[PDB]
Amino acid sequence: IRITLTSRNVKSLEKVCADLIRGAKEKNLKVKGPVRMPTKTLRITTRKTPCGEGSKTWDRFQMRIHKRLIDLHSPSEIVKQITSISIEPGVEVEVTI
Amino acid sequence: QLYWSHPRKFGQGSRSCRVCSNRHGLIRKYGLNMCRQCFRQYAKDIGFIKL
Amino acid sequence: KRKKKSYTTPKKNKHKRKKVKLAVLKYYKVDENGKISRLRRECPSDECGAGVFMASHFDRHYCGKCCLTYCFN
Amino acid sequence: MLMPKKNRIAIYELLFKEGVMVAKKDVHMPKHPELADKNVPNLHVMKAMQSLKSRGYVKEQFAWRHFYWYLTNEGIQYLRDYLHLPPEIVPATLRRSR
Amino acid sequence: AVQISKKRKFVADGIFKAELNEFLTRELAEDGYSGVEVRVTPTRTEIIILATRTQNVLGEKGRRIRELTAVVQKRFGFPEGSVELYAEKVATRGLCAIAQAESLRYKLLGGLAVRRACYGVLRFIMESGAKGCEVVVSGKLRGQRAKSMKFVDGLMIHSGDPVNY
RNA sequence: UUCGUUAAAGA
RNA sequence: UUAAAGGAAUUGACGGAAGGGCACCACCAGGAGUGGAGCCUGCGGCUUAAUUUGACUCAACACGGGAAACCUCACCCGGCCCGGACACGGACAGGAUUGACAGAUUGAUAGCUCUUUCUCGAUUCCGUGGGUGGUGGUGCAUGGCCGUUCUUAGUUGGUGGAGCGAUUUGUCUGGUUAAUUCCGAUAACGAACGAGACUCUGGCAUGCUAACUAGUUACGCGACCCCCGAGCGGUAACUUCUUAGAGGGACAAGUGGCGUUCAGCCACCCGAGAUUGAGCAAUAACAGGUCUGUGAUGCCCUUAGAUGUCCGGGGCUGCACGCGCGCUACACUGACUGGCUCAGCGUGUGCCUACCCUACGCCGGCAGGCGCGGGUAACCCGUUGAACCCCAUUCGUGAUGGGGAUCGGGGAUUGCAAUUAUUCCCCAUGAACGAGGAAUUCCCAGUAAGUGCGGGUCAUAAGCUUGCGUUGAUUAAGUCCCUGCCCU
Ligand SMILES: [Mg+2]
Ligand SMILES: [Mg+2]
Ligand SMILES: [Mg+2]
Ligand SMILES: [Mg+2]
Ligand SMILES: [Mg+2]
Ligand SMILES: [Mg+2]
Ligand SMILES: [Mg+2]
Ligand SMILES: [Mg+2]
Ligand SMILES: [Mg+2]
Ligand SMILES: [Mg+2]
Ligand SMILES: [Mg+2]
Ligand SMILES: [Mg+2]
Ligand SMILES: [Mg+2]
Ligand SMILES: [Mg+2]
Ligand SMILES: [Mg+2]
Ligand SMILES: [Mg+2]
Ligand SMILES: [Mg+2]
Ligand SMILES: [Mg+2]
Ligand SMILES: [Mg+2]
Ligand SMILES: [Mg+2]
Ligand SMILES: [Mg+2]
Ligand SMILES: [Mg+2]
Ligand SMILES: [Mg+2]
Ligand SMILES: [Mg+2]
Ligand SMILES: [Mg+2]
Ligand SMILES: [Zn+2]
Repeated sequence: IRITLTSRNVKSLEKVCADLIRGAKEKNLKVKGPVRMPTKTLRITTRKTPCGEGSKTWDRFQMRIHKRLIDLHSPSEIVKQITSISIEPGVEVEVTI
Repeated sequence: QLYWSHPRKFGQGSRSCRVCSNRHGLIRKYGLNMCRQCFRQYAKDIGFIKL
Repeated sequence: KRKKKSYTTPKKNKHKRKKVKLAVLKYYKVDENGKISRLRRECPSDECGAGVFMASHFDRHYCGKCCLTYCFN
Repeated sequence: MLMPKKNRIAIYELLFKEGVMVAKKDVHMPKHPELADKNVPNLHVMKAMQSLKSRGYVKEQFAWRHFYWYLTNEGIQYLRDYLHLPPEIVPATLRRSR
Repeated sequence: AVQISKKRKFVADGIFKAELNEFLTRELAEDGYSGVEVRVTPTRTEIIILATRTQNVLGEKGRRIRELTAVVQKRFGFPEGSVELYAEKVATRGLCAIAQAESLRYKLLGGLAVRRACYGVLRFIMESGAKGCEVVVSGKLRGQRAKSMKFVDGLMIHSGDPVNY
């Protein structure tokens, strides 16, 4: 049983990771590590201008999609107990049994 | 009536933009439909930063 | 540019379609003051031939709603 | 050019059930997608809603392809003329708020 | 049942954010519009509109917010009342530069000439705790050529990273 | 080494 | 006849005035080239019914991400429809407004029109006002955005000196620096924007944090040569390799010299680094470009035989010519054949309206087909088994086997349709080109160049562009002579 935290901002990612580990230390569950996935980056290069005057000057837009995985083997009742957490909207939660 | 021949399943004429249907300028295959004229204005709103 | 499109008139000013018929239409014929006689041919049973009569032609018959066309020698 | 008799009363029934109509720019020339709520795709919807936006009944807004039609208090006051046909029923916009 | 990639779902969500935000600044230009906050929740999709004048959002008897709820739910794919809207009154009117430009639009429409409107918004922003503003109004003003009128008071940082926040 | 003209107004 | 003419003086602006600085978009010492030949792609002139158009020094000329078979398309040719909203009003058909089979005409089975006559039913048809649309015109009316000045370093206020005042000093003789960056001299003192500082990335490291969607040591399953406890790959702990969070780490600090107490340069060491590359980037201008980006818009034209939108062709490609960015070669440091061996960004599915990425087996020589499987992704392509490079053979100074342009035949694939444009493969024809005149472009270290891959349009799809990797130079680290710019 694993839980994937897919995040847009790394600061809120680390905050919700610290909150989850702080809420998971006190229970009798073997908490595995928040595995650092490699950061996804969607680079887009843009002409900067509707009409072609001047030098070939290009916008270079990026994103930094971050991803963490934890492994918490438990029955589904304990999973639904852990599931109810108020979260910042920059982080998405998925579960996989 | 025959208003719609040319079934338009491919090519430049099929790609219609989400913003202003600027099918002359190209529309990128990024899970996205912009112009490059309006993606500049709306990239910081949809989540793209320059850095 | 300054391109001037002028009416060279290859074709004349043509007329559009105008729907014109007689004054009233008497489909049914009264015989012996109460018996109804039918002159025109009905439409076959394809959810069209309830009250729809077909068009007269030299060798064809044509329906109005669902455009069924029948031919006979 | 004659819309079927079910068409106008059905789109007015949808507008009376909701109060918000939604369409896109795609009137049949690149492609023919039908409307997600009704039978006629876009053209009869625009022809039915232009008479409502031109009589000062329903406001108009646009979101990048899509026409969103906006119900007015005076819009309901002139939809009373449509409410001649059913009994007096308030839609789910003005009656109550959860 | 259906699913898409993480590399495309986030940019689809961002296009949804920009679509909703810019359509609400189109149609809610009457009241003071600041911005939106959307919480991703699979039970009830909560959309929070931060507005300066919340009276037009609340409507007369809770009508306009339910109408905009129907606007969202009858295209964006959320049946049975999945999307729920909530307004937030913004107390600091002089903090939101979007609200300042939005009020400056309606002041420049109905008379209220450019010099007096620019000094009024500079005095209001300087009164509302700000360190420094810069109101620039450009266009055809009492003539043919476009006169570029700039007005600036206080302190302003133009270059570097922290200009954005 | 040479290169002419552009009014009336418009802050 | 006129309401000014004029005088010093202040600040801009402008000079075909001077002085001092800065710049590899200037030069020196060089490298790679272009201009020479062929081809690719834009531009001009022709031609054309049309070869749609904007842009013309840097600051236009593979730029409009502009690679067009139809779409894109705005240009010619011919032909449908009104989406003509809405108000008053004509007939209102004793309820007849819109749709079409058969034949002629038209590419058409457009009912476009005609002969023929069935159907839908108060939404109609027509007129008068009004509205819509346009990739129509006007970027010298405009918004926004970009480019350029200018990535050069330059601008401003408070208090106080000078002047009656506009104003001026501060903001400067000199030194240094990428910098108005500081030190200094000082009627100026503390200050502000800009430059730095800021953010991202690269380089170093901890047994700091931790991983079956990433690996390692042993061990077991288990193959193989000697057979001698060895070696090479296939299938219980720790993050060193892979990934990413925080913190550390570099500041010209240490020494000696050059310099005024200075500001700061030069050589060495410890160090991974004696500092890498980008983003943002002021006050203010151009009467720079874009109305062909829009439901951003002012004014003018049209709205029924349309400058609206479709349909079917042609066109932007069209050629006595000139110009620009590029690609291929002019070979032996090389071409061909065979073997060997190494990557890094990043992309990929039932999409908020049409769609992939590709393993395995068989067939075909190849371009390709068939069946089956995985992947919505550190999982599957994939331990991206790339090219260049390295080893062996052939070629032997011959426009040769280098060059592959032009040209004929055939075979595959997308697409509804490929011929006066697709694309790929096989055979064959085998040109100029012998290192390029005048002039000219870029460049200071993982840098130029050689070389391949990934994204953008994509279906077919790169010789363009954006990024990533492999090998990896020469010679400067200085200057105001040429050019351009700034300041006084
Ligand atoms: Mg251009
Ligand atoms: Mg396409
Ligand atoms: Mg384009
Ligand atoms: Mg302006
Ligand atoms: Mg203005
Ligand atoms: Mg203006
Ligand atoms: Mg003007
Ligand atoms: Mg003059
Ligand atoms: Mg004088
Ligand atoms: Mg060329
Ligand atoms: Mg040209
Ligand atoms: Mg020509
Ligand atoms: Mg046009
Ligand atoms: Mg104008
Ligand atoms: Mg005085
Ligand atoms: Mg001064
Ligand atoms: Mg690693
Ligand atoms: Mg500036
Ligand atoms: Mg409007
Ligand atoms: Mg035209
Ligand atoms: Mg070329
Ligand atoms: Mg597509
Ligand atoms: Mg030939
Ligand atoms: Mg080429
Ligand atoms: Mg030069
Ligand atoms: Zn658009």
